[PDB]
Amino acid sequence: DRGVILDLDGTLADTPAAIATITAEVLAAMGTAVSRGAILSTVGRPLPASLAGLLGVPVEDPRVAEATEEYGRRFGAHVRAAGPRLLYPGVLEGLDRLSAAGFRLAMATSKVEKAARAIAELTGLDTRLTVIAGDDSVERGKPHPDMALHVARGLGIPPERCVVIGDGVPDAEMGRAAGMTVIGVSYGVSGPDELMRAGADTVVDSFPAAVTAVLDG
Ligand SMILES: [Mg+2]
Repeated sequence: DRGVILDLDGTLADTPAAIATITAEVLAAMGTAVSRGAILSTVGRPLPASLAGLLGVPVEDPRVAEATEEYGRRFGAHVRAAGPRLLYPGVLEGLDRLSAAGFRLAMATSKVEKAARAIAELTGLDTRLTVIAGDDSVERGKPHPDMALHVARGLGIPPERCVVIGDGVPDAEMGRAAGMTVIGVSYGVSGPDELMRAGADTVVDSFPAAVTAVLDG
């Protein structure tokens, strides 16, 4: 009777490299380019805000919508090409083990909700997850607690009995702010010290290790 709230990019789905590459493809389509470090700094964060920051324009600039739509096309094609291969090894099996032990599972992603659901459907996450929320599901996205509180409500589990698993500082900040335990993972966008400094209770180095941490309590 406990909840596990999982980030998508860099936690369940091995997408950081594809996100960086497709971001670059989209900027090239828009006739431009930015530093590698700038792109890397955005990986896994909300997409329109990230693209606006890389282009150096207001988020409401029409160039942002153009870039976001092009990104959606390219990323959607990538996800259809990958299917379940989009996920890190052990993810579906791990989620099944958590379900078997009586945990209710949710996704909380900085992707928009429609994209999150489509990815869940193409990878097989959909049959494991009770609730899916994205950046547009709530007024205040990561690092605010709201998304985690919203999915906890969806699960019917009080925040106190939920754990957040993610690879980003925003996930750790979201979980801590929501009054939840946080398991950071080091195989995504963040190193372990940064996650500990952001409030992770522990940091593990693989998804199966995160599952073991939850199962053993
Ligand atoms: Mg992430």
